[PDB]
Amino acid sequence: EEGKLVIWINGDKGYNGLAEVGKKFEKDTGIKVTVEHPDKLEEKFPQVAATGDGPDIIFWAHDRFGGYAQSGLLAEITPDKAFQDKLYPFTWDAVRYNGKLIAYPIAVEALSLIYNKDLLPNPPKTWEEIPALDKELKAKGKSALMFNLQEPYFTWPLIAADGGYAFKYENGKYDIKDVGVDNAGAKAGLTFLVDLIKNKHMNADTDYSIAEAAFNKGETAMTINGPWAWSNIDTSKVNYGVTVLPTFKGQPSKPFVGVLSAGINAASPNKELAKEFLENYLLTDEGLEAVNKDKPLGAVALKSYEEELAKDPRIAATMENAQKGEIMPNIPQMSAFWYAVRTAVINAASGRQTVDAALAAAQTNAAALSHQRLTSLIHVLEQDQQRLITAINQTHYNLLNVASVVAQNRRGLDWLYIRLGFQSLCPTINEPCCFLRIQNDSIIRLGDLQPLSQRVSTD
Amino acid sequence: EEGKLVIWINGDKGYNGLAEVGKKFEKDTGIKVTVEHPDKLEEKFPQVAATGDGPDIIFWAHDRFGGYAQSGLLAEITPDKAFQDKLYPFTWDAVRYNGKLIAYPIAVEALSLIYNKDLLPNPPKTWEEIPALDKELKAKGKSALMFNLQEPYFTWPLIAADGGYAFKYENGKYDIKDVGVDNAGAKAGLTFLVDLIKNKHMNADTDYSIAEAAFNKGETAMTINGPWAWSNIDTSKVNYGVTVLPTFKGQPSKPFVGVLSAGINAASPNKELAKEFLENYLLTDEGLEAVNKDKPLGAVALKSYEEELAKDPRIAATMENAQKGEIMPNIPQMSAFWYAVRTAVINAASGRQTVDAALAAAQTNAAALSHQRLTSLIHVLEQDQQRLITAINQTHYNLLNVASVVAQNRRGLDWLYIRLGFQSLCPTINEPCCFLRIQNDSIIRLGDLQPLSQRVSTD
Amino acid sequence: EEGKLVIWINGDKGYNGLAEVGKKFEKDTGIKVTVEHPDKLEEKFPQVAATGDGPDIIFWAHDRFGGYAQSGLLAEITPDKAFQDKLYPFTWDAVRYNGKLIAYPIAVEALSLIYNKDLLPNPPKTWEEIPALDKELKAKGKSALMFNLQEPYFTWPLIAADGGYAFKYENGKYDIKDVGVDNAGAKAGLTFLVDLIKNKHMNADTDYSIAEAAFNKGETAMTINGPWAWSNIDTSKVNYGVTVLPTFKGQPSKPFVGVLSAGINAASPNKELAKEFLENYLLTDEGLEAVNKDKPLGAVALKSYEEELAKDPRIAATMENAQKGEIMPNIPQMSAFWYAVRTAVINAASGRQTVDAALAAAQTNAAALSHQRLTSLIHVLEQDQQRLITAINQTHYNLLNVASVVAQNRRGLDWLYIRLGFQSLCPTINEPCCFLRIQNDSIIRLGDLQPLSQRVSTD
Ligand SMILES: OC[C@H]1O[C@H](O[C@H]2[C@H](O)[C@@H](O)[C@@H](O)O[C@@H]2CO)[C@H](O)[C@@H](O)[C@@H]1O
Ligand SMILES: OC[C@H]1O[C@H](O[C@H]2[C@H](O)[C@@H](O)[C@@H](O)O[C@@H]2CO)[C@H](O)[C@@H](O)[C@@H]1O
Ligand SMILES: OC[C@H]1O[C@H](O[C@H]2[C@H](O)[C@@H](O)[C@@H](O)O[C@@H]2CO)[C@H](O)[C@@H](O)[C@@H]1O
Ligand SMILES: [Cl-]
Repeated sequence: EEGKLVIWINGDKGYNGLAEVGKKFEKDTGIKVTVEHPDKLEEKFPQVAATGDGPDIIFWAHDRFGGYAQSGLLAEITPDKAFQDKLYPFTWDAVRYNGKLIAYPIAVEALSLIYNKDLLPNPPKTWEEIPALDKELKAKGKSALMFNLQEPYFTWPLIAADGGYAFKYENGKYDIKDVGVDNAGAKAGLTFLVDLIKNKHMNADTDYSIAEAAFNKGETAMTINGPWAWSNIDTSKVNYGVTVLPTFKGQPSKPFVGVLSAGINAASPNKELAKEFLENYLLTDEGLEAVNKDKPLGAVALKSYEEELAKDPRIAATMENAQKGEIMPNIPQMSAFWYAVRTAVINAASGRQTVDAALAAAQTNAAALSHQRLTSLIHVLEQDQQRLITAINQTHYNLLNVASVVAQNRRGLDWLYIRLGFQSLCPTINEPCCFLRIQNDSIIRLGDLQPLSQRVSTD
Repeated sequence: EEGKLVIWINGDKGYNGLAEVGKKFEKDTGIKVTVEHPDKLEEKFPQVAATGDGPDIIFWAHDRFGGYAQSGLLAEITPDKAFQDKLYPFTWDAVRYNGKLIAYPIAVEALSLIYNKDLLPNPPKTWEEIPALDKELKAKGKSALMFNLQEPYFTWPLIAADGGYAFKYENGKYDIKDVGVDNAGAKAGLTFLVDLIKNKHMNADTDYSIAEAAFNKGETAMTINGPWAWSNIDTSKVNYGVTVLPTFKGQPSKPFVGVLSAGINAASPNKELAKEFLENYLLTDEGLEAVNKDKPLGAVALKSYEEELAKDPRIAATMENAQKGEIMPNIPQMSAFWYAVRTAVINAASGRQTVDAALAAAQTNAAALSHQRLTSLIHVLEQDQQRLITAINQTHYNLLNVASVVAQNRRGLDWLYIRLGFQSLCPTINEPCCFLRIQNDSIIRLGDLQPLSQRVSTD
Repeated sequence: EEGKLVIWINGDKGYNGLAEVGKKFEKDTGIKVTVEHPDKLEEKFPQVAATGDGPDIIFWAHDRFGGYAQSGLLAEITPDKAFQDKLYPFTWDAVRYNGKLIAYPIAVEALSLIYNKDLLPNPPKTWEEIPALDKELKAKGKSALMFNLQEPYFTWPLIAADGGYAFKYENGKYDIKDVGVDNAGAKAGLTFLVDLIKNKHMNADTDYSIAEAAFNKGETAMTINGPWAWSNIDTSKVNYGVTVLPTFKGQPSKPFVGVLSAGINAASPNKELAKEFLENYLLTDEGLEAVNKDKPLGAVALKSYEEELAKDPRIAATMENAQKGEIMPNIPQMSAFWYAVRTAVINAASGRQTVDAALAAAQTNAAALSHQRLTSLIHVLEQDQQRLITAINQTHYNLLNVASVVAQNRRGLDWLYIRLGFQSLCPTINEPCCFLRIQNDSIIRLGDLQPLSQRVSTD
């Protein structure tokens, strides 16, 4: 592991293009670079890193990096002044935590409205016109809009539009106790979304893959997604545009803006190699181009290459949406916020909770990293109890099966004894009879249990 | 469910009288009203309401409504100025939360001392005289005092008398971090109560039903209860009075005063029908009278009807005790407070904990809604582990039973083989013998486990 | 239990000498005194005391007593002015909590460097010289240093040296939210220690017993321990000295100073007997001498006897280290702090976590008594799940064993039926055949579960 590099990046990004940068590094230096894209990497990273494992370099939007740093998992990076000047200062702000740089910023990501120019020459300026737009499109076997409803990143622009917010920003400092997921703006936003589902303009089950396939197959007029998605739309040959997100109550949708960033694992014995790879290889016009040609990065942090990329109307639209949204905080509590909003949106979308109760609970859960932890614990314990009860049940049925064969064996022993002219088995061998007797009251008592979450609230 | 009303109210209130109001509503409008009184309604409500179920209207004392509102579960009510003027302003204060009305107030409830005039013509002015009073009554086969020891509502007046308090009220705002369940006043109060149990003037097991039956049967000279209880005493024909609660250390007992209130479920598609039922039907002299004749409501919020009720010496006594106690907060943390005091009082009463350790723990638990949650979780997990271990144990014994029949079957197979002049089973069929071999070290290791609560504290 | 005394004291202290004081008490008064030294007494005490059990008198360093008092478990002690003057005021400060005395102080304990004068005539002034010292000692079949790595008390002096601290002390008041276990000083301290283990100058598994035996057997040049340990070194006949702890980065090591103290259980019906035992018997030159001759107490609180003890160069060294360290807080949060640092040090020492991730987690856990509680809960639940799964697994294998005998019984039934000229069992008795059929998918699904802690973090 010393003398080589392992890099993790998300499965929706240009990892094959990044591997080409790794191949050039290897060509020039002899150093092997391996790029992986595990699932749930943003959750896997802190677990493996804490034990001194995990990759040398970790790529994610900047919002998770404050927590990683607070947890002891990141090396402070040491770019000199000349390198720092190569990148936009606002990108350096995104990766600064308690005064220290904790990652290299790569690219600015914001969500936009992506629309099919052949189905919809002139896309809606407002969210409110969508149901009527969907009505007409449905008559022709299409739909107006499909996007990932399973990740709150995609719904947040709408929730934020009328006033919803994560943590209040005042005096240059986020207040972790002031959360705006349950104010009037947020409620209106999510109610409008759940209204779309109620009136069957969207489906609660739609996830990344489903929306992408529908848009890329010409089935839906619009989707909501980031620069990474453009590559596959090009391949699909759909005639698409990338524009400003619809307004809600006359207010701009407010995407949470992410800076794709690369951190160095505090436990890496390859911190200098990682620095040189990121600074001398990836963060160059040629390194970034290789990644971008694979899956587009968005508006890159590197001024020299961004000056070219900026002339792309897709990148102009990206930055227009960015300017309307807000840069994500990188505070450790961002993971509690996302977990809470994720739970709210899914619960509300699927009709398992009301909008207002979903959001009230999110408000509580976002307002403490320990709050979600308790929520997560009870959720996981509830699952474990069901797995335990299931195993206990199956063993019971297994035992009943075995008993059935034992009973047949006993009947066969008796029949034969009698047929050969003895008494039945037990008086013949002169033993008190052993009878099958199975108690099941315990098993029945387990099958009665309401789920753990309910029983904890009802105590 | 649209076009009809479902109402929940507690099993100790006039629900048959409320159903008569529902019947009149149905007569005038065609709208069916169904009144239910499930057990634990105050705990069932928030669970079903959060999923968009539960009743249209929920009745409880006002203290729980802040939490329900904070959780997204209540509609703001919209009574006009003319209706608002019909009710006392202090009752409207009880149902106001973060500036909004969240329920209709119905009636003011306070606990009083109810005494048997034939056993006790002149009831005690002080708690301290009770043991000597009980001494003499016991000589004649009676007791001085019996009341519900399972619900802290009933013991709180005593605990509060010498200085105990829930949340500190200053600057018109409750301090959730300043809790007075473990100060000197509170300790003295609960010690005096546990002293009554120690010296056998009361029993820790006495609950609502036991006290009510004893008083109503003429077995005990005194009880502590609310206006709802009077109805059944009338039926019993006991000659009773309703008076000021005894003093403790020369201080008035301080009942936590409740306003029976009716909220509208945020998820009800019948919010206007509910408004009209509460405003045009229940909150009238005739609506309230129908409920009151069933079980007395106390001092009603409706000025017109209260002006009659006030002439009742029982209602005068009720309000004298109310004025000496304090209006309950309606803050979300009230449920943590009640849970904590409930646990303390029962633990101390039953001698499972010392007064001082019981109250110290209550202090901690009341000082955070998340604190009780952890306490409740561990309590529930401890129960679940025991249920799991019990099932695991019974399956083990089931398996031993099955094995016993299998062993007898094997002995019978061998005997017969030999009797028919073969060798035993296994050399005859030419197989290595399979032997019953049951491992039980796991089962024994489970039977060794101290309860979860102890093991978590001892980690 | 009324009319006798039960005393708990730790197994490393002079409990046989304390029992001699108990015997003198019994001789003079008739009152039986029983001294016990259960394991984990500091954790057992609060559990048994809360139920009104446990000893009359509890001995521990003063740091745990604030929590015991806050939990309702200690009697305020009532020494008069004349008795108070017998002991140093700073010892009385150690046992004062929210303005009240909650224990009798006995003796001041600080860790020192204990060295073998024959292996090491001139012990190191610095931690940094130890690896080179160990290098040379190892060549002669010895080692430089061995001390208990399982209890953070012993490692803290080093962690504190360069700036690590527990709770920030300002304005005479500890800030429970300002914890210094994860600052630069603390990280450097623990990194140096783990570096010693990496480079094999110490072993992560070394505990109290192992270090004591190695030093007392002449195998290692140095150990770190308190006055109690001297007694067994005397017995060993090793030629030892007791000196100032090594410096780290030119800074003194900073032992957390403990005052061995004796509290009276709030639930004791023997509070006056306990007072008289502690004041009239133990806290005398003769009482303390009896304990000290068993295992040395350190610098005693009793001025009269300390004036003699102070002339001991071992006691001078003890107090030099004390003055360089700091008196422990007695705040309730000390137990969360010790639990957190214990976990960090072991995790880092054993290489299960990195120094930086270990300490970051400790920082979080020390910063709330409820934080550790959640950590402890998940740790205990993880263990319980494994015990449950193990039992579920063994029952499965038990059932497979039983099934194997049942299958052999069936084969023997068939063979015999056929041999006696019938058909096989089932067509002969004219029954559909029952077959053994065991489902195991549940069991396999349980064997797949990652540990609970990981799954809760990954939710
Ligand atoms: O859905 C919550 C999720 O949102 C963001 O993740 C984005 C990411 O920033 C983009 O690069 C892209 O991969 O889509 C992701 C959503 O699936 C946050 O960065 C992440 O922390 C958060 O969990
Ligand atoms: O015991 C705690 C309990 O007290 C109060 O409940 C009262 C209620 O207000 C009365 O209407 C009557 O029904 O007796 C109840 C006690 O059993 C609080 O209102 C309730 O929130 C709390 O849990
Ligand atoms: O290791 C943490 C532990 O440290 C202290 O315990 C000391 C004790 O003070 C000494 O008398 C001696 O017995 O060694 C102990 C360490 O094993 C704290 O007093 C204790 O609260 C803490 O858990
Ligand atoms: Cl069998």
